Amino acid sequence: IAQARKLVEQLKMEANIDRIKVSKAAADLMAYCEAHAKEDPLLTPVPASENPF
Amino acid sequence: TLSAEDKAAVERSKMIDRNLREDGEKAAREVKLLLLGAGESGKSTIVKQMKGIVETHFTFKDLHFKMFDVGGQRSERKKWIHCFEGVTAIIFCVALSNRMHESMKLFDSICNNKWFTDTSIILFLNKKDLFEEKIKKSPLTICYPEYAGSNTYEEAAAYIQCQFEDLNKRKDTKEIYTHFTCATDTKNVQFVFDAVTDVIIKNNLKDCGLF
Amino acid sequence: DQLRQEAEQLKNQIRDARKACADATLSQITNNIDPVGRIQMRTRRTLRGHLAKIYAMHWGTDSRLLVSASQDGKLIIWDSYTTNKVHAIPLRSSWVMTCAYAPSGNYVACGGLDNICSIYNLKTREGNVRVSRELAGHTGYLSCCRFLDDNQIVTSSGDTTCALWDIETGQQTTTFTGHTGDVMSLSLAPDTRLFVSGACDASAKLWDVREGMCRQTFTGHESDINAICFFPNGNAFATGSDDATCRLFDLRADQELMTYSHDNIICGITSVSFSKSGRLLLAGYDDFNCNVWDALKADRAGVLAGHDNRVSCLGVTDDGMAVATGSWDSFLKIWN
Amino acid sequence: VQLVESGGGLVQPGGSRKLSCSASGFAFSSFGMHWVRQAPEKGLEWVAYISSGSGTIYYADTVKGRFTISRDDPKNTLFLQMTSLRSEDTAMYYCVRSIYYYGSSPFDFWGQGTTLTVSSSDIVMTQATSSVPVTPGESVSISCRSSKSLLHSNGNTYLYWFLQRPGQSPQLLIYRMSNLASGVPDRFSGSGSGTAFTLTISRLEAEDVGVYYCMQHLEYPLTFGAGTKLEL
Amino acid sequence: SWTSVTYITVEILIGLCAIVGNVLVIWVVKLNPSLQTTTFYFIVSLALADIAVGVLVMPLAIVISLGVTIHFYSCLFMTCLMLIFTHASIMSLLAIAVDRYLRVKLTVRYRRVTTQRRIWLALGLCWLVSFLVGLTPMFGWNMKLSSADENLTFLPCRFRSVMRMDYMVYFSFFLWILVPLVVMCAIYFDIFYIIRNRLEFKTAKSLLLVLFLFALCWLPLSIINCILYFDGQVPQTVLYLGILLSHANSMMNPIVYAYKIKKFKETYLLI
Ligand SMILES: CCNC(=O)[C@H]1O[C@@H](n2cnc3c(N)ncnc32)[C@H](O)[C@@H]1O
Repeated sequence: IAQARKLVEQLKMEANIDRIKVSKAAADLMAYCEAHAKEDPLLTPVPASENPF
Repeated sequence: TLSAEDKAAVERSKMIDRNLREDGEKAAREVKLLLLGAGESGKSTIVKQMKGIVETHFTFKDLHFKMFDVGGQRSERKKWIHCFEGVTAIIFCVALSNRMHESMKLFDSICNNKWFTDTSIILFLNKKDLFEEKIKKSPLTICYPEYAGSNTYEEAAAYIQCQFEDLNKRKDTKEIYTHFTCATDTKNVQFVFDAVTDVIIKNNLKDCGLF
Repeated sequence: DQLRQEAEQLKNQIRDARKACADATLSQITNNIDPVGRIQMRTRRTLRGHLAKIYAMHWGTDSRLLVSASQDGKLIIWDSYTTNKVHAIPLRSSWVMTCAYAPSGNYVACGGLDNICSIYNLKTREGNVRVSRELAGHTGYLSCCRFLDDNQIVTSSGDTTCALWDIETGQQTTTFTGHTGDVMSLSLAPDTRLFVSGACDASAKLWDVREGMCRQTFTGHESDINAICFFPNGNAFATGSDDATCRLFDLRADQELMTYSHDNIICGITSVSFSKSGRLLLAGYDDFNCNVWDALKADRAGVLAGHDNRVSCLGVTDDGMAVATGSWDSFLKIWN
Repeated sequence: VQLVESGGGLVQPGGSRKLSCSASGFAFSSFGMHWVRQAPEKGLEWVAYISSGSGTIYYADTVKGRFTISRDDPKNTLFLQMTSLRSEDTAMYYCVRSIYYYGSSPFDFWGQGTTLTVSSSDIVMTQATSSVPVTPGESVSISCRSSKSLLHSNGNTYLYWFLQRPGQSPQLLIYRMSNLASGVPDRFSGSGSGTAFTLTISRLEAEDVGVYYCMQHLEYPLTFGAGTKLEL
Repeated sequence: SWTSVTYITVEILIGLCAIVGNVLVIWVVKLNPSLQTTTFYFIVSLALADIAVGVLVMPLAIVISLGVTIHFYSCLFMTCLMLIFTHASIMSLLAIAVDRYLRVKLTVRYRRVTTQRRIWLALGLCWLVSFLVGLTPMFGWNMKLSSADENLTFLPCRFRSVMRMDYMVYFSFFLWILVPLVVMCAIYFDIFYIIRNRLEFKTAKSLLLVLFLFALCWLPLSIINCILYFDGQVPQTVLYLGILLSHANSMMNPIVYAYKIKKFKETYLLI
């Protein structure tokens, strides 16, 4: 009887979570990838002088 | 423009390049053979008969063979079969003793792969001391209604061999080499040696356009 | 029924509440944001020397050193700046599927179908590289491994399990279970306090390294997952699959955020990696190419064409200066 | 790690000998070897170099064309065959190991040396002083100057820092710039810019007395300094 | 005359075709790293030989036909360039044949006997022999050795005015054109015998195509020279025909060697 009891306990653990709405999550990633953009070579490549490659 | 130390680093890199080339050469003269089959199919019998992943290295008539057994992998999720491209052949083991349908579906699976359309398959029915005594219990119809031939060893064994051959869905690119002779006789490795020689010869020919 | 009924009603009501409280998708909030344009990247360096399919590759923390493993049973440590081969480690098993480079730079980890995570010491007094340790205990093949520190590493296997080890003792400190299929990839969080792993059960999940408990599970997928990676802030992660789709999830909303698929894409994704800004999601496909996806717009921002076989591994430096891509054509290429 | 030299002794002018160096405790085949020398209370002087694989052999202009350096990787041995020996070839000769790859330390280990007695362009580096009194616990600052800029296009300033303690062979302290070697206390530090270079010691101890030497590796021949002595 | 114009036009067209085909072969081989093994080493060597036979030997043949007053030694130089490049192409064909023979007859040990170093050593040897054979005339064997007018410096450049026909007959053709043909014949016969004994008409068709093209395109002009050496006569149109046949083999080689590998066909179609 415990074989499925542990599975349902795992589901319950997955249930009680501080759920943060998806739109809130998207804004956080947008802000993080905007604040680290000026220093992203692959996105804004460095002039050839400094470019180690 | 190199500094005194960059020149030594480049020398070290060139030495490493030489070592990589000379070890890749050594690794390119070796016959890589995948080993497949269902459980209780003689895989354990063949690996001992042969001269996680278990690698068996053996030399026969100047050919160095690496036989890779992946029977220990308990997940049948084929997430690594693509890692066995370029292997000279697949040695697939089956036992004449509906596990036969399991072997048939496995054989269809291995042949159907996009990763093995060019690799020949060496199918074995090695043991021949217990493959006859149990044919008299009943015909080949306990789970195979279609058979209507003589219920003897040679007839039924040949029929089963031909039916395994039939699953080869494109005989244009790859070939199947079948084995019957008893496992007690020391011919199992010799047949493997001939099959790999034929495979390598045809690969060479199909490379210079002489195919 | 009570246990089956309890499980069904739980899952249904949690998922229904999650859907109801879901506000909008990733694209809905970034529609006003301008795109990146075409990410035209050139092959600055081409690392020759691997003589078989390249399966795994990991950047060093200095953004200059690389480690790559090939099917030829070789682990090459490269100087990407000059294409100088710094080290060549002959692996004990030629079937190697994962690589890791220690954050300190003293160790490298590898392993594969041998069910063992070998750890090699680079900074020895003898001038060579030796096998520091071998971690054993996994039953399925070795899918991925990542150093947490110089003495603590985390591993995934095809046993539907992950393992937190203590390299000094050689015993697995924690065992993480819950998957029903082969676990194919794990990513370590930036703070090295959690991780996320996807399995062949077509599900991903976030596992806490300290308590050994199953923190979260994410679903909404058709096929297996072969690649997973964190957003640089450790607040999300992207997965790649045989579905021919890449999916970005958040570990707080508990719901899938975005899908990364195109109609002309018919085959799976072998590797996934993020830009230093997390603005470009780089994905290696079976179509012999690597696609750059706008992580917020889901559009294809470019293609790293130039590989003559399947692109098996991706990697981005810690400073974001260059991208390493390794394919079955036996070449690593650095792009900038 | 162990490098033991042999073959020293007294030799009349016009003779020839062969200094030998036996190695034990490291991957010798992957190491290049340097031959250095120190004349009686005059200072270190580079003699020769042979790279890993014998692909590059360099000799000092002072003895360039006279002398030869030979490798034996399978026997883990180094030879320096000296043909004509003038009265200036009297010195204690050191066998040194040096491995070159990104991040490596190319003078980690010196040998114990062997003595040879004889009967009776290049970058110049100067050590500002030769003796400095000091007491334990008082920080010290050695310095030396160079002719050219050791700073190469790589960004590496190929200036080294060794310390030779009384009655024992030199020991590496810094291998490019402040990059402390393996086994050295953290108190020792290095710095400099282009031509002026300094070595700082905080909390000086009784084992820090000896001669400090700054060498350069930017171009051959390798040139040491006079040697700045520390008194107590 | 009409014959001269027709010969020049056909020659230039054939040379352009040869250059285009060989350049395409080189492009295909270099684009795909999978096509960089022993057989493709030999094929690219042949491709460079044919590019040389199409780029220089074509304008050189046109110049030789015109017979401009261009001094003895410049003319001899042009003829020797022609000889070296054509013999290089023939040697490349022979090398391909020998490589196929080794593959067929060495079986598993082939890769253990055929390493990259030996491949470059055989290709370099072939090209060195080609250069030696084609530049031999400058070391004494030429028309000047027999001319009684030792003071003749400027003359109209005609191939028969500089190159002794005896050299082209006994040395060039009988030793470096006929011998390759006979040895390739024997090699391909043995290859077909072995492959039949192991197993087939596709291979026979390919081998026959190869041998027939080589013989048909190198025997006509050789026999023309042989007759011209034994005090006979040959219509000028026949001479043009022979030259065009050889320079047409130059362009035909790519279609019969590189195009028979499925990998090469797939790469070409992809491009
Ligand atoms: C390998 C032998 N090379 C030739 O025969 C070349 O020399 C030239 N050649 C040979 N014999 C004559 C001739 N009688 N007149 C003009 N060209 C000739 C042809 O252009 C051939 O391409």
